[PDB]
Amino acid sequence: ATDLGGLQERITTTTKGSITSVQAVYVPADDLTDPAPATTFAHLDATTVLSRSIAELGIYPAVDPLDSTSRMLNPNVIGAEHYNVARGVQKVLQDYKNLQDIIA
Amino acid sequence: AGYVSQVIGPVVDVRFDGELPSILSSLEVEGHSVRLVLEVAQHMGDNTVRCIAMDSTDGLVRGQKVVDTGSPIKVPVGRGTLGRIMNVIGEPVDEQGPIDAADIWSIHREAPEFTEQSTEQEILVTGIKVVDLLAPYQRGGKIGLFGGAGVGKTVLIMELINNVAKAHGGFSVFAGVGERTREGNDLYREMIESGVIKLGAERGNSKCTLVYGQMNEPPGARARVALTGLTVAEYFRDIEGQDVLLFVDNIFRFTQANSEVSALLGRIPSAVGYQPTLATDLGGLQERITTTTKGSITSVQAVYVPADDLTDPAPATTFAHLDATTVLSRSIAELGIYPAVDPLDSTSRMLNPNVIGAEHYNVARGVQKVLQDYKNLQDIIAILGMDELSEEDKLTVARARKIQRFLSQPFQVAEVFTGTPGKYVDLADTISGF
Amino acid sequence: GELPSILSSLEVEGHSVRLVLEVAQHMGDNTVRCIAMDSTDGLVRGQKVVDT
Amino acid sequence: LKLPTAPLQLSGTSAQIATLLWQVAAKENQLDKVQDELYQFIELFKQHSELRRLATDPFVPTLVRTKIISSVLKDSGASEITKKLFEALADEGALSALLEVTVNYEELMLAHKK
Amino acid sequence: KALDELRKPKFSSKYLIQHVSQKLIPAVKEWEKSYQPPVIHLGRVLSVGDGIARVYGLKSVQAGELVCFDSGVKGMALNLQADHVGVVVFGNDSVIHQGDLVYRTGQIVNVPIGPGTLGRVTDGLGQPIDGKGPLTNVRSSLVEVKAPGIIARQSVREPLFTGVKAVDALVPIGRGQRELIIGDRQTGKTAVAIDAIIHQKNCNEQVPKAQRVYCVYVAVGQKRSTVAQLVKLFTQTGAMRYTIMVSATASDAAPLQFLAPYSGCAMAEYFRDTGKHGLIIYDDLSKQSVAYRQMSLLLRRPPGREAFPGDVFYLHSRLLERAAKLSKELGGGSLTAFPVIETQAGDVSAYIATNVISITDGQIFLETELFYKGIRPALN
Amino acid sequence: ADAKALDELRKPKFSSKYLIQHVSQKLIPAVKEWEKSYQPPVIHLGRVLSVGDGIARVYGLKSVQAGELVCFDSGVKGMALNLQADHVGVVVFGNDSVIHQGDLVYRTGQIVNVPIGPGTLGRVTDGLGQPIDGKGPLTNVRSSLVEVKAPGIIARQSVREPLFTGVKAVDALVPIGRGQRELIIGDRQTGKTAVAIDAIIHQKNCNEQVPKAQRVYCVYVAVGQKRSTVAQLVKLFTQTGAMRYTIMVSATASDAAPLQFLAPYSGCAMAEYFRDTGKHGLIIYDDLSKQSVAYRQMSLLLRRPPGREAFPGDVFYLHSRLLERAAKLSKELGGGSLTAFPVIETQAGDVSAYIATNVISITDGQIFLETELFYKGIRPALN
Amino acid sequence: GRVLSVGDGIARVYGLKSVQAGELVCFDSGVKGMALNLQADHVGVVVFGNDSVIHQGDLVYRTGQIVNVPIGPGTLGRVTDGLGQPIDGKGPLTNVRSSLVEVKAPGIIARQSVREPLFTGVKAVDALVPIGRGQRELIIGDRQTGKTAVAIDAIIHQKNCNEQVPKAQRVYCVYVAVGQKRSTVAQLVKLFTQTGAMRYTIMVSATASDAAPLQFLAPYSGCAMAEYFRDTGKHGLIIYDDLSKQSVAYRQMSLLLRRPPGREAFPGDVFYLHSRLLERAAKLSKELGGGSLTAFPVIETQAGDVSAYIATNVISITDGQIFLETELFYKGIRPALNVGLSVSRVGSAAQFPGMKQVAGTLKLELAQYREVAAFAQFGSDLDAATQYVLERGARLTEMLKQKQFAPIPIERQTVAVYAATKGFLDKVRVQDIVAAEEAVISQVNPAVFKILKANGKITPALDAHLKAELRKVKLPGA
Ligand SMILES: Nc1ncnc2c1ncn2[C@@H]1O[C@H](COP(=O)(O)OP(=O)(O)OP(=O)(O)O)[C@@H](O)[C@H]1O
Ligand SMILES: Nc1ncnc2c1ncn2[C@@H]1O[C@H](COP(=O)(O)OP(=O)(O)OP(=O)(O)O)[C@@H](O)[C@H]1O
Ligand SMILES: Nc1ncnc2c1ncn2[C@@H]1O[C@H](COP(=O)(O)OP(=O)(O)OP(=O)(O)O)[C@@H](O)[C@H]1O
Ligand SMILES: [Mg+2]
Ligand SMILES: [Mg+2]
Ligand SMILES: [Mg+2]
Repeated sequence: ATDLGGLQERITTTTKGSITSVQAVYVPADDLTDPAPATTFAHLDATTVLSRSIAELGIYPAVDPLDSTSRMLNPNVIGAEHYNVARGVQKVLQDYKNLQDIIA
Repeated sequence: AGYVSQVIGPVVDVRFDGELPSILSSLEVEGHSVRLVLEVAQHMGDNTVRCIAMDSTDGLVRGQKVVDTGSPIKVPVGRGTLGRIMNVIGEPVDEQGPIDAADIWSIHREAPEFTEQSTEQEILVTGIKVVDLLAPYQRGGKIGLFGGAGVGKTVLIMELINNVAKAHGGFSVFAGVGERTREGNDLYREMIESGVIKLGAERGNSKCTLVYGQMNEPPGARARVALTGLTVAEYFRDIEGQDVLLFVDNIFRFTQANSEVSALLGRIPSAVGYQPTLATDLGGLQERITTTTKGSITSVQAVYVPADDLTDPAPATTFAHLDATTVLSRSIAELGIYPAVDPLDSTSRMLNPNVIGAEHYNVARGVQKVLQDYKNLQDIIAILGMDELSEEDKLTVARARKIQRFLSQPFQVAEVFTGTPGKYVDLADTISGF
Repeated sequence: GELPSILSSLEVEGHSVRLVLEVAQHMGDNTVRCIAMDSTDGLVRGQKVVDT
Repeated sequence: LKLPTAPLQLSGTSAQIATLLWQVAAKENQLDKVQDELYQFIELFKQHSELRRLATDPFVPTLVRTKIISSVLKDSGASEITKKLFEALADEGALSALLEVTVNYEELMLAHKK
Repeated sequence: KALDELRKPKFSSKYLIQHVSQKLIPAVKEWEKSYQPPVIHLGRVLSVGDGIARVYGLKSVQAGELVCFDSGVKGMALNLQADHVGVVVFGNDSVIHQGDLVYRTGQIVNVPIGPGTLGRVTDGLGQPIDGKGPLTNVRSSLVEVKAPGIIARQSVREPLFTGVKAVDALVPIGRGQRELIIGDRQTGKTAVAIDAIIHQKNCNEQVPKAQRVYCVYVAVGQKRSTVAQLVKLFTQTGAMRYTIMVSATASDAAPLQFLAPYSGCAMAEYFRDTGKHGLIIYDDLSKQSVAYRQMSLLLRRPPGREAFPGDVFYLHSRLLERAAKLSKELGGGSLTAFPVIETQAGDVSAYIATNVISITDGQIFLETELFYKGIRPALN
Repeated sequence: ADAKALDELRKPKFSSKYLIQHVSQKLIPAVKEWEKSYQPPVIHLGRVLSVGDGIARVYGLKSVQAGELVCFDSGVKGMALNLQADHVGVVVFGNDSVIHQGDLVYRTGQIVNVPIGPGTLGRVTDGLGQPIDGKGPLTNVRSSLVEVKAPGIIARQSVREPLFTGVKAVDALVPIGRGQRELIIGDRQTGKTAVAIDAIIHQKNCNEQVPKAQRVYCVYVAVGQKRSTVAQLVKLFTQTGAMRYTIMVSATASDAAPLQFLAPYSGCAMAEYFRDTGKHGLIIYDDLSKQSVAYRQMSLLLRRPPGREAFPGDVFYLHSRLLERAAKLSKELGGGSLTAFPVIETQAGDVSAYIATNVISITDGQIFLETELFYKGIRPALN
Repeated sequence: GRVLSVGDGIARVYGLKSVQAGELVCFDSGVKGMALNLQADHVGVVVFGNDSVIHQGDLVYRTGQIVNVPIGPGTLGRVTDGLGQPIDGKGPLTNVRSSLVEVKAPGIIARQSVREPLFTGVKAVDALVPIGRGQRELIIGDRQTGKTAVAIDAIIHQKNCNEQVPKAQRVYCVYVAVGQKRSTVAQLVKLFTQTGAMRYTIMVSATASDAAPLQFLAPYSGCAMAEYFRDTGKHGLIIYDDLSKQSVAYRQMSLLLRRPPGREAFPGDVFYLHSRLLERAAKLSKELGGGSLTAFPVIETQAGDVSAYIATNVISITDGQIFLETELFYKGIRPALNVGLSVSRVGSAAQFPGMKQVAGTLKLELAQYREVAAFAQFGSDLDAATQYVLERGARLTEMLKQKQFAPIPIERQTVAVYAATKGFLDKVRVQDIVAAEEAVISQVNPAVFKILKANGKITPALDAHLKAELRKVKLPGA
C-alpha cells in the first residue's frame, strides 16, 4: 500500500499544471478482491471496471455499468439531466440482473 | 532482582542474574505509571525469561527493575469478593475500596485429580421450566449459551444466579472475558438494579462476584481472566463447599485471547489460525470446572460460532466439553415467550433415562416430539389453511400451542420492572405439570 | 577423514538390531547426514558407525 | 576516525572482528605482537579446562566470565589490544570465537607480508 | 583432539562487532581521547530500510517513546531489544543513513489537543497541513491513553442524529456507542460519515452549548485530493467550525497511518473529557490495519492470520474502547466512534472485519447490490 | 575460515610463552575465588538450558539414548527426542511450569517404558503407567517399552476367532475378528464410545464362560477426554465387574500433550502383554483424533513444518505404528491376539478429512455412526 | 573452489571468487554446475546431474563461460537433453555453433506487427482462435485433455506446409519436453519420424529423471535453438510442453538454495522466469531479417482452476489462450476447445483471409448457441428460431471436431466451414456431420482447393463456383 501510494500521490493536478492519468489495472484471476487492485481502487477518481461476462456477450467495450463508478457522478457536477439518466440506466440494468436468474 | 531486557509489544523479556522465576510466575515491574504485572511464559536460556504483560508496556525501559513474587498471579478469594468487580490481577475496579480477602489464591492450578472427581452425574435444578425439562444442567457440567442481543440473555444470567443462590445456597462468579466495557457496565448496573449485587453495608448479601477483563486490555490479560474467575469459584467449591456457578462470558474470546498470546510468543499457528495448544489451553480451563467431593462448579459459557461454522476448531473444541446447550432464539422471543430458550434446538447430555429416569425422559421427549410435530406442519397450515387438516393434527396444534406458552415463566429479577412476581418451579412439579 | 559418498550405506556398531544408515547429504564439517533404515531408539551420541 | 585499510576483505561476525583487531594492531605496529598473543591463547585452551569452560559452558555467569579474564590478563602479557579484545569477547560470551578470529587474522597477516 | 569444543562459535548477538568495536578502538594510545560512542540517550543507526531503522545504543529509551534522527525526521522506538532498538520512521528513510545519530526526545507520542484544533487539517502526528500557522490554543496530550473503566461510564441514552433516515430509523445510534460502517468499495460509507458530520453542524446551532457535538474525521490511507475535496465540502457547508481533520494520506509513512486514528482519538477525547460531546470517524480502519501490518512484518514480529500480528485485535479494541459515554461525576461527556471497514466482495468473515465487528456495538452494513437498485444509502 | 586452516591451529605456533606461564600460575586462584557462583559442571547428568512450550533443551547428558526416559530433579519425566551436538531436546511428560533453567536432568538408562503384567489389570493409570486410582503402586508388574515394533509378516496368521461385541448391528453386519482393527468413526455424540463400552462389558460376560485362554482382557485408552467422563466410566466398569479384566489408561484434556500423544502407546504396551503370552486383548483408543491433535501441538511447538490441515507429515506414521501392533500372532508365537478399536471423531460427517482417511487406510474396516440415524433414535446408528 | 557441502543437487562452494552469476562451473567428478547465488562466504551451485559423485572438499573449476547451447541447422533432426547434448545416439552435433541460453529479448524497435498466419491444421484453432507468426499462444487445460495433441498437430502440419511453400517461409519446429517420461518422448520421436516432421524438428528433452536445473533450463535451451531461425530470417515454432513442470523444477532449486518461498511455495521471480522466456518469441523487423518465432507454452491446471499461480502468470504473458476442457473432451468435442474462453489477441490480423470472412460468422453463431443450450436442457419451451440456433450450433460443433494426427491444410478447413455456415449442412443429421464432411472435401473438385490456396480469399468468381460444387455432393443421411 505504501509503494502504490507513493507512486499514485505524485500523479496530481497541482496549482502549476495538471496530469490526467489513465491507468490500466490487471486483476489476477478476474478477482477484484486481490490486494493489488483493491489497494489501487482508493486512488482513482473514476474506476472503469471491465468484466469477462460482458466480453463473452460480445458487448465491446466490456465496461461493467454497475461496477464502474466515478466521482463525477454527482448531479451538482454533471447536471441533473445527465445524472438521472445515468442512474435510471443503472437501475434498469440492475433489476434486469435480478430478473435474469428467473429468465434462465 | 531481575531487569527488563526486551520489550516487543505486550511481550517482555526479563533477565535474572540470580535464579529464574518459574513458568506462570508473576513478576512486578518496579517503577511504572500503573501496576504492571508480567506472567512468565518460558525460560529462553541465557538467564532470560519471556513474559506476557497484563497491562500496557508503553513506557518500559530496558533495565527497569522487576520483582519476582515467587508465585503465579494471586487473587483475593472468599465471601468478601461478592458484589465486587476485579480485574485479572485481583485489583478492585468497581471503585468501592479494597477487597476484603479471605485468602489470596494462585490462579494457576491443576485440575481436581481422578480420586477427587464425582462419578454421580446428577442434575442441577435451576427453577426454570424449559431448562429443567428439556435441556437439564449437569451439576458440575459446562453449558453453552447461544444467546445474543435482545433475547433476554442477561435476565437468564441473573436468574440462574438468583435461583442457584436461593435453592442450593451457592455463589456465582461472572468472568467477563474480553467483554466491551459498555456491556460490562450495563451488566453491572443491571445486577445492582435486580438485587443480585448490593453496594455499601449490604454488600455481604450479594450473590455474584464479577471478574472483568475488558476488551481494551492486552491479550495476556484477556487470556487469564477466566482463570481468575475460576479461582474465585474454586474457593467457594473447595473451602465453602458450595455448588458454584461460573459464567464465562464468550468462551470464544478466551480462545481468541490465548490464540493472540500464542501468536505473540512466536509459536506456529495450527489449523485454521488457532494456537497449536488450543485443545489444552481450553481444557486447562474447562477441567477445573468439575464436581469435587466438596462441591461443584457449573459453568454457563456463552459460545460464539465464528463464521456460522460449527466445524471451526474453536467451537469444535469447545463442544467436546459442553454438557448442554441452551439456544436462545429471536423467534421464540417474538412470540412473547420468556425465557427465550429454543425448546427444540437446545440439547443436553443429561437427557437420557439413565440419569433422569424414564418418567422425566419420556415427558421431555413427548413434549419435544409434540412441538416438533407442530413445527413441521406450519408450512401446511399457512399454505392450505388453519382448519384445513384433521382434528388430531389440530389437537397437536392446540397442545403444542399451549405447551409453547407453558414454557414461559416470570422471573424474580425481572419483577422490579415488570411487576409480575417471579416463580421458582421445582423439578417434580415441572414433570407432573407437563 | 574421507567421508562416504552420498547414497552410501553405513552400519552402526552396537545397536540392538542391524541399523543401516544411508548417506543423504554432506553437511559440511566432516559430517554426513544420514537416513536410518530402522529405528534410532537407542543411539548414543558417540556410537561407532562403519562405512561399507 | 578512519583506521588502516585491511589487505583483504572477509566475511562476517568472526572475520569481522579479525578485520578490526588487525586495524587497531596496525595502528601501533603491533601486528606481530598481538598475533602470538592470539597463538598463546590457542595454546592456553589446550592446557586449561577452566579456561575453555569460560567459552563452552552456558551456565557460567557472565559476571564470573568477564572477571576471570580481566583478573588474569593483568600486569603481564597485556598488549592493551589483546587485553581489551578478550574482555570484550568475554562480555558477550564470544570467547569461542577465539579460534576463527585467529585464523582470519593470519589471512590478513599473510596478505600483509605480501 | 581437545580443542574441538571451540571449533565453531555460537553468538547471542548479531551486533557482536558493535560491542567489540567500542572496546577495541579506544584501547589504542591515540584514541583514549574524545571518541567514545554515547549510548545512554543517543544512538547510531545500524540498519535502515523500508521505514525501519535498527538503532544501536539508546539504552534509556522507553517503549513507544518518540525519538529523533539527526536529519530532523522523527521516529518511534517500537521494538526494544537486548542489543538494539527497532525504530519506525515518521517520514522517508532516504535521509537516514547507517551511522546517523538518533536522539531520544524523552516523550511518548504527543498530539496538540484543545479548542485550537477546530477547523484545522492536521497530519497523523498533529502537525497542521492546511498552512494556517501553528496550532494556537492547544496543549500536548498522550496518544496512547487508557480507555475509561467500568465505573467511569454510564449507559448510552441520548440519541446522536446522523441526519440519515435509514440510520436514524432502523439503526438508532446513541451518544457514546460505536457503530461500524462496514461495506464494499463505493457503497456510500464516507457518505454516511459526512452526512453525520454535516448534520451535527446543523443541530449545533439550535441546541445549547452543553449539548453540541464536535466532529473529528480521521482519513487514513486516502489521497490528498480526496481530503482536499472533503475540506472543501466541509468549508462550503460550514462544518469546519466544529470539525477537526486528521489526515494521514497514502504517501505518508506507514507509522503515520498507524498513528492517525490514535491521534484523532486523542483530539476527540478532549471533548469527551471536558463535558462536551464528540464524534470520531476513522475512515478506513482497514488501511490503518494494513499500515500496522506493514510495520510489524518489517520489524519481524511473528505473523498470524492473513499476515497480521497477534495484537491487531488489541490495536483496534484499545483504540475503539476510548469511545465511551462518561458518568455524571466525570462531566457526562461522550465520544461516538464510526469506524469504516472496507470488505472485499461483501464478506464479514475477513479477519479485521471480524475483529471490528467483535469490538463495536452495532454495524451499518451497506450492500453493493442495494446500491444500484436505487436504494441510497444502500443499507442492508 | 577453512577447516584446513583451523586444523593447523592444533599444532603449537606461539614461539613465545610470556603469558602462557603468567596466567597458568594465576588462573586457578582467580577461578577459586568464584566458587560460590559456579554451578557444578555437568557431563553425564544434564542441566536445563531453556524450558518452554513443554520442550526443554538440556545441556550435557553425554550418554543418553535417543528416545529415553529422563527424569528432571523435580520428579517429572521426559523423553529425549532429539540429541543434538550441543544440547538434548527432551519432551516433558507433565507440566513444564515446574522445570527451571539450571535444573538437573537425570538419565535413567532405559527407553520410555510402562509397567506391564497381570498386576496392572484392574487399575486406572495415566499416560505413562503411574496409577491414578489411589489404591497404591502397581504390584506384580514388569517394565516394557512403549515403542515396540509391530510383528512382521511371518509372525502373523489370519483372523479366525470371532470376538463377539454384544451389539446386534456389529455382530450381525460388521463382525469383528479377533486380531482385527476396527475403526469406530462418527460425529460427536453418535454413540462411538457406547459400542466400545458394550464390547468391554460383553467380554466380562464371556470371560466367565470360556476356559482361560479364550478370555479377552480389555484396555480402554481415554485420550483427551474429560476426567469426569473417565471417572464415570471407571464407576460403570467397576459396578458391572468389567474392571476385573480392564486396564484403564487415561491422559485427559487437562494433561500435557506429550502424555496424550504417549497414552495409546502405553495402553498398547499393556495389551501387548496379553498378546505376547498367548491370551487375547481388546484395546480401545477413544479419540485417536485427539492423539493426532496432541501430536500436532507437539510438532508445531517443535517448529516442524506443518502439512495438510496443520499436521506434521508423520501423523500417518503415528497411527500406523500404533495400530500395526494389533495383530493375531502365529502358533509359534503363542497364538495370542490383540483387537483394536480406534475411535475417530468426524466433523459434520466429513469422512474425507485427513486423520479420518489416514486411519481408514490403516484399519481393517469401519463402523460409521451417523447423526441422521442417531437423531431418529436408531441407536447404534450404524451406517 | 572447494565443495563445502553437497546434497539435494546443491553444492555450496568455498572460494571461486571471480565466478560470474549464472556461469557454468565444472566439478572434478566431471559433472557440471551453474553458479546461481553468489554469497559473501560461499557460492550456491546447482548441479547438472546426480550429486552423489560430489564430496566434501571436491575441487570446483570455473569454466569462465555463461551457460550456452549449440545452435544452428545441425540441431535439426536431433534429440538433445536440457543443454544441447544429443541423447538419440547419433554422435556429435555436426554443423552447429554455441550461443547463450539467456539472451535478452528483442526490444520495441526490433519488431514488426504479427501479420503472417501460422496454420496449425486444427480447425477449432485456425478458425476461432487463429495464430500469427511471432505470436505466443498458451495451450492451457486440465490433466488429460488434448494439450500435446494440439501442439503435435501444429508441428506435423508444418511438415505438410513446408513441402508446398518456398524455402523462405518454412517453419522449423522445436518441441521442448520438460519433466515428461523418457518413453513419452520416445513415442514422439517415433511419431515425428514416421510422419517426417523430424526433418524440421528439434526435440529438447529434459525428462523426469533429469536434474532440476536441467528442466528449469531446457525451455531456455530450446528457445535458443529456435532463436537461430528467428535471427537469420527464417521462421521458428517453439513448444514448451508443461511450463508448469519447469516452474516446479525452478521451485525445487529456489527452495534448496534457501531462497524464501512465496505463493504455494514458488519464488518471487517466477513471473520473471516465464516472461523472460516467452518474450523471446517475436516477429522481427525487416531490418533484422523479418524472422519470426512462435511460442506455444503448455500449462496444466488442476481442476479447471486457471486461478493458480503459474497459470495466471502465463495467461498474463501470452497473447492468446487455447483453453481445453475435460467436460468438453468427453462429450465428443475433440479438440476440447472452450470457444467461449479461448482468445487470440492478434485475432483477425493474421488469419487466413479465406476463413476470415467465414469464421466471423462461425463465432457469431456459436456465441448464440451457448446461452440457449443452458436454458433448453431444462426442457421448458422452444421457439422455432431458438430451435434454429441450437440446431445450427450443433452443426458447427460437430464441424470443428477432428481426429488425432491429421491436420487439415487451410483450404479444406475453410471449405468445410463454408459448407457448414452457408447452410449446405442443414438437414444433414448431427451424427454424421463428422462423416459428411469427408465427402464435402473428397467429392468437391480438388482444383477448387488450389484457387483458394492461391488467392487466399473467396473471390466473387469462386463462391459462385464453389457453392455450385457443394451441391453436386452425395451427403449421408440427408
Ligand atoms: N445517498 C446517496 N445518494 C446518491 N449517491 C450517493 C449516495 N451516497 C453515496 N453516493 C455516491 O456513491 C459514490 C461512492 O460513495 P462514497 O465514496 O461516499 O462511498 P465509499 O464506500 O467511501 O467509497 P470509497 O470506499 O471508494 O471511498 C459517491 O460518488 C457518491 O456520490
Ligand atoms: N445404543 C444406544 N441406545 C440408547 N442411547 C444411546 C446409545 N448409545 C449412546 N446413547 C446415548 O447417546 C449419548 C452419546 O453416547 P456416546 O457418549 O457413546 O457418544 P460419543 O460418540 O462418545 O460422543 P462423544 O465422543 O462426544 O463423547 C450418550 O449420552 C448415551 O446415553
Ligand atoms: N483431437 C483428438 N481426438 C481424439 N482423441 C484425442 C484428441 N486429442 C487427444 N486425444 C486423446 O486424448 C489423450 C490425451 O491427449 P494428450 O496426450 O494430448 O493429453 P495431454 O493434454 O497432453 O495431457 P498429458 O500432458 O497429461 O498427457 C490421448 O491419448 C489422445 O489419444
Ligand atoms: Mg471513502
Ligand atoms: Mg466419546
Ligand atoms: Mg502431454
